[PDB]
Amino acid sequence: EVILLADLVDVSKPGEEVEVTGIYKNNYDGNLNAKNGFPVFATIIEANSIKRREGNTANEGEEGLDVFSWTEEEEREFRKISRDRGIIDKIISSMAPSIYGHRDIKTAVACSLFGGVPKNVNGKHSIRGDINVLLLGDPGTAKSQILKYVEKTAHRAVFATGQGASAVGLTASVRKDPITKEWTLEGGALVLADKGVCLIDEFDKMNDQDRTSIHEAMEQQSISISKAGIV
Amino acid sequence: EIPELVPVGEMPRNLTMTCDRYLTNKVIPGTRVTIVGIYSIYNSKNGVAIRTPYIKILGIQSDVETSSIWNSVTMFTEEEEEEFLQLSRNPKLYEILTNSIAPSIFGNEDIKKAIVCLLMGGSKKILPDGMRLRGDINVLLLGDPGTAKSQLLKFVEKVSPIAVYTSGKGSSAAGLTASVQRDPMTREFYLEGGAMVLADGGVVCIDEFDKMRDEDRVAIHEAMEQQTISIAKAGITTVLNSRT
Amino acid sequence: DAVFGDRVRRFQEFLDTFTSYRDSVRSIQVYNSNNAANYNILPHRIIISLDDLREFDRSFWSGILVEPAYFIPPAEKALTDLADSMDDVPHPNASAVSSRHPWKLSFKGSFGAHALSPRTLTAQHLNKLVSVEGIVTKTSLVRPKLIRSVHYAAKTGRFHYRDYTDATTTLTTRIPTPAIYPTEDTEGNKLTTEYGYSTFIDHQRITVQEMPEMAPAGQLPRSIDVILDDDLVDKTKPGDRVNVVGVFKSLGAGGMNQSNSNTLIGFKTLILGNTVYPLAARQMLTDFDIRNINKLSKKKDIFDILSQSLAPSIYGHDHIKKAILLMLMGGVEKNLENGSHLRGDINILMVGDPSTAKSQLLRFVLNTASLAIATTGRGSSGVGLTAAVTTDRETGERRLEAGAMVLADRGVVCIDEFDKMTDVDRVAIHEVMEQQTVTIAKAGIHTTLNARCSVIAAANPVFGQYDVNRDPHQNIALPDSLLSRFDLLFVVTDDINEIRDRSISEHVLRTHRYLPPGYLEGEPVRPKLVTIPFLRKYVQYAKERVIPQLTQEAINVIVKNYTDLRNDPITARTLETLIRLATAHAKVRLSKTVNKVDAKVAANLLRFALLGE
Amino acid sequence: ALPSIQLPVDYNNLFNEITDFLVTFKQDTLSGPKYMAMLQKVANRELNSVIIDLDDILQYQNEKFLQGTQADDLVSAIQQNANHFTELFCRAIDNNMPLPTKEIDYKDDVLDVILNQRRLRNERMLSDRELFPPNLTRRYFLYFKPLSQNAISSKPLSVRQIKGDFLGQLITVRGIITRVSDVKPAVEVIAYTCDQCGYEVFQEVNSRTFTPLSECTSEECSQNQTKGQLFMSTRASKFSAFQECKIQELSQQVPVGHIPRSLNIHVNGTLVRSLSPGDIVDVTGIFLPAPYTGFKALKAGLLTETYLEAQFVRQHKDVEERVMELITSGDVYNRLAKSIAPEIYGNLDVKKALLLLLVGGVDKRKIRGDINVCLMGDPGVAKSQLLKAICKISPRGVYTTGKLTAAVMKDPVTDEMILEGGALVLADNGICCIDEFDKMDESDRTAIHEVMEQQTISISKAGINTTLNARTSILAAANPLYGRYNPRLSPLDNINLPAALLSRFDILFLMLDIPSRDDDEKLAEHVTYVHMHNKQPDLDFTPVEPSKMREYIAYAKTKRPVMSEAVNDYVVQAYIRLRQDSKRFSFGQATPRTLLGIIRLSQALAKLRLADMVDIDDVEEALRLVRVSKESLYQ
Amino acid sequence: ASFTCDMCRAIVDNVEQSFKYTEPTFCPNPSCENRAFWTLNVTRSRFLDWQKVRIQENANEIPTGSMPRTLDVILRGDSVERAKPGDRCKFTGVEIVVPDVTQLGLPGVKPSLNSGVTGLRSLGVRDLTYKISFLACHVISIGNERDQEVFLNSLS
Ligand SMILES: Nc1ncnc2c1ncn2[C@@H]1O[C@H](COP(=O)(O)OP(=O)(O)O)[C@@H](O)[C@H]1O
Ligand SMILES: Nc1ncnc2c1ncn2[C@@H]1O[C@H](COP(=O)(O)OP(=O)(O)O)[C@@H](O)[C@H]1O
Ligand SMILES: Nc1ncnc2c1ncn2[C@@H]1O[C@H](COP(=O)(O)OP(=O)(O)O)[C@@H](O)[C@H]1O
Ligand SMILES: Nc1ncnc2c1ncn2[C@@H]1O[C@H](COP(=O)(O)OP(=O)(O)O)[C@@H](O)[C@H]1O
Ligand SMILES: [Zn+2]
Ligand SMILES: [Zn+2]
Repeated sequence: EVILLADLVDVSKPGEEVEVTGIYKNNYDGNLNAKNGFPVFATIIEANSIKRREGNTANEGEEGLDVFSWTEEEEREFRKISRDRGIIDKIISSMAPSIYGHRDIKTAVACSLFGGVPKNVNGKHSIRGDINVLLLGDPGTAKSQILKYVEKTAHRAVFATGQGASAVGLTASVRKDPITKEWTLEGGALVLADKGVCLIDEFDKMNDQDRTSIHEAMEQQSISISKAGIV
Repeated sequence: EIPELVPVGEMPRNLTMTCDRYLTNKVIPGTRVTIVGIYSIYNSKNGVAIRTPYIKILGIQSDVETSSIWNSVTMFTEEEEEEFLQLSRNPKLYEILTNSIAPSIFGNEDIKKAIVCLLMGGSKKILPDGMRLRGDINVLLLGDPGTAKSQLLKFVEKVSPIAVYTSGKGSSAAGLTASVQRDPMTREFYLEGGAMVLADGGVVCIDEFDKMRDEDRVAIHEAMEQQTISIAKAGITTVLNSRT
Repeated sequence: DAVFGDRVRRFQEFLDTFTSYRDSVRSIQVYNSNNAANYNILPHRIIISLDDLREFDRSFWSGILVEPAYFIPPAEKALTDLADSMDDVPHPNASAVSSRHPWKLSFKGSFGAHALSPRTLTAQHLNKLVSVEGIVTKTSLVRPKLIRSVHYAAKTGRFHYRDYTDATTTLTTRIPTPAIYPTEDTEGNKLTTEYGYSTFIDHQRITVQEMPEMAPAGQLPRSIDVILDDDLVDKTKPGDRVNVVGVFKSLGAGGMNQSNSNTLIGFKTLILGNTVYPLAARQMLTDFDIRNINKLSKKKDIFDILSQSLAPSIYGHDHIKKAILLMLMGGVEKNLENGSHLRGDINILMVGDPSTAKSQLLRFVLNTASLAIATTGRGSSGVGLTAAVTTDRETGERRLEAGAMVLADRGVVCIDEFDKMTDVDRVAIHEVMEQQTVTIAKAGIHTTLNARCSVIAAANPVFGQYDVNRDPHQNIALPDSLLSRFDLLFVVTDDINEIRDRSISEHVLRTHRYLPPGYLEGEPVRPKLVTIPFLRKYVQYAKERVIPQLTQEAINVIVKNYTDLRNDPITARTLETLIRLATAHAKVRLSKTVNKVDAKVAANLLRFALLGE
Repeated sequence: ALPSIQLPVDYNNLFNEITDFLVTFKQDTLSGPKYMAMLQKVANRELNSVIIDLDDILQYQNEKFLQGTQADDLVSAIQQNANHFTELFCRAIDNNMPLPTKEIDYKDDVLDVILNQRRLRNERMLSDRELFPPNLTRRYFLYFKPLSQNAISSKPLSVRQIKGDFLGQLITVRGIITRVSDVKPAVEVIAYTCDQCGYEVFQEVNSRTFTPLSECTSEECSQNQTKGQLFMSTRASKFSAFQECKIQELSQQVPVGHIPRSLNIHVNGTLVRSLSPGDIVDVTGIFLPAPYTGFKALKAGLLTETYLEAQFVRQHKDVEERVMELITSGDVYNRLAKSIAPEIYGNLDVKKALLLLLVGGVDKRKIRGDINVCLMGDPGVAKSQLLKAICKISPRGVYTTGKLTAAVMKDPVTDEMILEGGALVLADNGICCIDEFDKMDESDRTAIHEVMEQQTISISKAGINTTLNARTSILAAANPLYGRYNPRLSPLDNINLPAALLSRFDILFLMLDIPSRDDDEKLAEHVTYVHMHNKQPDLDFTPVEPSKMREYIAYAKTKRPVMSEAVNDYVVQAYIRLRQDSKRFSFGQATPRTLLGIIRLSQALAKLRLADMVDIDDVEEALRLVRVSKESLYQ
Repeated sequence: ASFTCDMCRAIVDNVEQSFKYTEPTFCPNPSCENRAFWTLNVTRSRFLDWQKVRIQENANEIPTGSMPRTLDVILRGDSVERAKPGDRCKFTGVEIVVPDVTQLGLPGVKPSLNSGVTGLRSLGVRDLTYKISFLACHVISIGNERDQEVFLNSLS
């Protein structure tokens, strides 16, 4: 059990992988000594900080709590490189540098990774802002390495493939808690990509019920749930 | 909390609140409400120093919700009633209501007329022999993608005073109709209403109706036609009214 | 007290003014004395009219209807004194002397604003006498409760009694007794408890839920818990549309203790039920109604009049409504000497096209029956139809609660969408159709439950529309074993027409043009035909009064028709089915014999049901 | 605090009436006081159960009325409060205890030696140079028997008709006992011994709970005020055989739309173990409440349970000369076939097979001796009526549905699961009638092989593995998946039964709903002829006698005949003939298991004719019945 | 364990807890008369690693139709995490017996089916139950470095 205090509340999410840097304390409880038979002390981690473990983080060069954060000099360099003519071609050619060719693939991935603008018209109409990209190709054309690069690159990135992705493994599900036996929602794969990228590998071989349960997230950008007394 | 204002990647958090005296029985579940009140702390029977928070309600306001629990009661103000009578005396209010539905959707004029007919609805009639006839109309938009059917569903959910928006994939037989749940403290079964109970007296909207399961489609037949859900489960038998 | 004695003499003056209550108390006492001491016992209760007490003393009427805790026990004391002064019995029993129940009050009359509903019972009506209406649910087990203990001391040889008070028993609040028997007397040394002279009353908790037709938009029905006094115990079964008159009272510390410093829980609220009214499932029969029934029974086409009197809004299905009429007045049941249970309850399965008004006939036989329970294909469970085992709150003991199919005993079950049960529910339903009793062997409980009930059910074919290809397998998706227990398999086809279609169209436009009486035009709703209460009185009269018996002039016709129908989906059970029609038509004629006109109508109806005529 | 009232019942005069009735009354209507003789038998240790009859008390007060004096209505005082009158009668018996007239056997009684040493203590301490509770010395258990044919105890009541006003009164209930617990000892006097003073103390128990004594309250132990620790002794304690069972309301007594209620019956003393589960009984007992102790009594308050302390239990339920009368009647096979289930017509051979199911076959020291029969017929030809009827003639048999099996269930009187017997358990040494053999569970589809083969119910649940006893003959009823029978449909394909089941199984009978005009008439006037008059019709034949079969089949089970060797040679030749027919559509061939079945049918008819040899014409008629089964396989 | 008195801040250290968490009774300051309310010193006290592994007999020595009997084995000190579940393994050490800790009157725990021993002052009127456990001191189980220098160092 990990204690979150002050700003650290609501930072972590259910299913989110984190690196907690915290003080490892111990306290006396009577239940462990009751059910164990030996003078055993419970252990409690008081968290001092939480770092999101985004991507593989095999690179140890990004030293900081948030890898996608910036300083003021980094913002100055962003404003410097944004005014260069041809920055679009630089971003496209720099997107997945380990893959040769495939200019349409890299352009579509850049468009999906940056995305458009969601629009609200008068509080009455909603326009989806994100861009969904399908890569149909022969095997041995490095379609999945681009997906792994987007996993490394995007701010939030969720992966799914094949029969291993259920209809409610995506979207969101409901479940009965062991305490009080109440029906509570559980966030799916698309809940963990609320401002990010969901990536599906081997899309055709996935079941139709599992393929196409994601219409409302990919069109209305929303998950409407009506089950077990929960709407 | 409001789904438009949820934080990124999280779940909407349920918060327990209380009303006293004449603030009680003012809201139907499913409405959108603005509430003013004090944020107090009460100790609960369920770690260290954890005292659960609540809000003691001092004031309830909701333009979408009217007349508290429904009694067919006229609480509209007199000058607004005169303005509404002026709208009913308009020679071309039909085109006004047609253009009011989906101003950002081109075409689909007959769909907009059917939507206005759905929102106004028919008249419920009672016969001396107990014959109850339907006073609502159910509209199914079947067609190609890119015809903005789901945008019409969302706008119907916005315009209607009592409305819920559901899925075909995200639905269930106990989810649309009323469900049988168990109370934790008493260990007794009780019926908690579903999506067609929260939409009683109003509009239920279903998206991707072609895809909802064959056991899931057919729990709706009495709720569409007979305007009731007859449930006999877990020792509880009842006929709830669902005028959706 | 002085004010207590003053209200005692005021209620004594009221009972002196109206001498009908004295006559009723005298009648109860002489009936008990004649049926108990000499060669089914009238209890200690009187029917107090609020209206008759209103013209006597409006202060006492307002005291009863506003603050009944200080007004009902003085009237109890005055009525007990009048019953003691009226009783003149020699040589009484010791248990009769020691254990006397005081004469309780049961209230009738108009209540005005106090006549309420379980949803609108609110905190301003606490400690007030209210009348509520709703469904009985979750009846607790009948369990005795001690209110007076009588002990004997042999060293002194004297009997000492101690009175025991509860929050639910007494309207006034007394200091609670911890229900410990006195081990020893202060002067009489050892004390021995003498059961039999001690006073025990039956205690029962019911739950009055709001009537679901009066539920508002978007809200579930609410419920209250009602204590039943020992006279009113077992008057109510679950599913009863009861009207309970009682004092809406709150009890308990309710979180005001020092342990519950900031818990926001409320107080536990109950109703101490003064009286219980059925609200007339078995309607009383005046002699004018009997004269009308026996006058119309002599007509030759009383079957036709009572058939088209059922649901005039529904056009067509005339033979189906005839079968519905013979279903409500189901045939006689015969129990043989060897123990074979021969079913007298005719059951009907209606399969066919959409919008042929099968579910509307289900709603009509729901409304017009004495006891009717509805169920749906996807809204039912097999355990939820027969019985479910659950704990009880006031006992801490496991017990059964009856499901849908058992609570409708001596009644009808209105099954809609029968073609799409889960197989688990199909097992239980088929078990009732072949056995009429359900055997529950679980939770340490080995019980059998009787269900002698009729079944009307509606179904669609396995296709979207019914085929005219007369395929036996595509009639229903259920197995033919469940088809066999249904006596009348009616099939309906919505064949597309012009003249009859125009007749149905004009009939339903005449149906929509009806305006209910006493209501304004254009506002929201808030050849002889007999009335439907008169039809229910006819059905009730035929059910309890006449038991027909079977006679040979129908029998030769029945065996000739069976040989014609079978030898030229037929079953031997069809023979019993003819009997389940034939004496049922005798229940139309009210005669105790069955004649040829019953058997010919039975053969015609079964030929319509099977061949289509 | 405790105010006092007056009641018009005198306990001293009633005690005088009881102690005069014990020495005065004698029953000369049957042809010295008989109750004094019973107390003499108590003093001679002949009997342990003393039954006071209220009819004897009513006749005694009627005799007092004949003498001219008047009693104090003793039987009404018994019926109002029997709990105090039980102890009053016990003290009246102890006041009039006769001297023993035989050998005492003083070495067996430890309490006599203890009370001898305590009287030595009392004479030594009070030399100066009650002692025991009365329930300790009581070796008799007192019971009450209600009056009959002479009044509330005489009238039998249902469980629902028992109200709160019937507490303290002797009542009578009719009901089926659901659960009977094991016989457990309940204490009445606890003996504690002091290790220092060497004395004892007795503490009486009249509740569900009791508290022990820590320190001795003896005069010698407290005079020097030594703090001796008391030790409980089970040797000198007074015990009673207590058993708690649950009685259920009969379904005829239950109103329409209600669930039957259960009541607790506690039996004590010599009335233990007479109660049996599944038995409809009349129980006359004292209706007493059961109070709690401590926190449960404080929280539940005035709301108190109840139980029944049973006083009397009544069961609701030459032979060879009648057997010889049935012999001289003639045609025992046809009479016992047509007499069984008189609501059906015809179908003689399958009805004879239903009889021979009840007859059964012989065993060998092991080969099973059970015959098993199936009705592999069309729907609507009265299957369940035959199953219910063949349950009603033969006792120790239950109707069951395959929608079946035995399993130990939880939520018992104890927290552990009790081995509640299923349908196969209670049908042991009898007949189990399984309806809808097509519609049955896969677990039962496993279980039927162990039922037929090893005749046991092997259940392993919650770490408990046990083998319950099911020595059961099986009737099966199996409709096919399609109702109609056609030669285009194979029999095994139509019935969809596995081949191993029919390989184990002996005799299938297929009757079909074939429309024949005269046959439908002869069935039709019979079916409506049970509907003409009251109950069973006239049989237009030798009439039925439902009581007569159950002893004749018991005698048939009693003979167990043994057959000769030349008849066995004819059986071998007939088996060779049926294997030659198996060389010759129904695939079903003759097996060695069918030969054992043929043998079972052979000694079944040897049992019916009460014969010592199996006759040759009996064997060929049995193989004719096998040919009838072959005709059923064809049609 | 080391504890401090809440009255006079006196220090009692080297309190040994056999099977339940125990506090000192007598304050070592003769001026102070404290008996209860002792505060634990988390930093000063010395702790050891604990692991409770549950074992059963192997399938070779299981007789016909028997559920396997179980035994709790305590690993302390260096021997923690040495034994992984599902392995044939040999523990050598001490057979010990453990009491019911709840029956000894542990602080903050209510007293909690076989009848055991009683008549103790810490028990009061309650009884004490015993379980067979094991205190193993050495474990064996009877059921990477991709560089040249460390591999030649690890080589014979
Ligand atoms: N420019 C490139 N074009 C095609 N394949 C490449 C390129 N660069 C690397 N690869 C190879 O593609 C492989 C990954 O292919 P993958 O995406 O798994 O195939 P698929 O598209 O069938 O899933 C890698 O092992 C890598 O060696
Ligand atoms: N007539 C239109 N006016 C404006 N937007 C439209 C129109 N037709 C289609 N669209 C756009 O195309 C999308 C169509 O989605 P929609 O057809 O509602 O999904 P579904 O196929 O699930 O019904 C919407 O997001 C909408 O913004
Ligand atoms: N006179 C009539 N003739 C035919 N149909 C009618 C008539 N009156 C009402 N109906 C229709 O019958 C319908 C009810 O049948 P339905 O609900 O389809 O039964 P089920 O639910 O069993 O299929 C109603 O919608 C009503 O419009
Ligand atoms: N003498 C008789 N001959 C044939 N059938 C009869 C006779 N008497 C009654 N029956 C009918 O047989 C039916 C029993 O059905 P049953 O054989 O149990 O059906 P299933 O074979 O589908 O289980 C009863 O409903 C009854 O109407
Ligand atoms: Zn002593
Ligand atoms: Zn100190």
